[PDB]
Amino acid sequence: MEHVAFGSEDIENTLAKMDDGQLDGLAFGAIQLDGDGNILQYNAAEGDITGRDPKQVIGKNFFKDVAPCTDSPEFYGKFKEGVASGNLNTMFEYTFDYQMTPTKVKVHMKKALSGDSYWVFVKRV
Repeated sequence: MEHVAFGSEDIENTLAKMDDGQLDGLAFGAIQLDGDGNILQYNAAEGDITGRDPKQVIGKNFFKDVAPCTDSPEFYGKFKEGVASGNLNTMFEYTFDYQMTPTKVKVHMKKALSGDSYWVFVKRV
């Protein structure tokens, strides 16, 4: 398993090295999104939490298509503010409940070291 702690001060740095295969080895959920909210990466652990099939959601829009319960000021609101701003680093609790058993999680969003992309990291609380 890949040894990275949820909420770590340098997380963008550590995941920078990591291929889709290395992302699957994390203890928590990880999704890589572009600036428009399209899914670029989606790990096994996020899969175990939500029930989505990872390979199948890559290419879809997280806010419109996959996860419309996050299309809210308290989630997407903050995302788009971070993208406009070019800086983003926030952690909050949320409940995921679209076509699934409602599941409370801790959500951490952060700008990646790349370019114009963004991470969403998820764990159970």
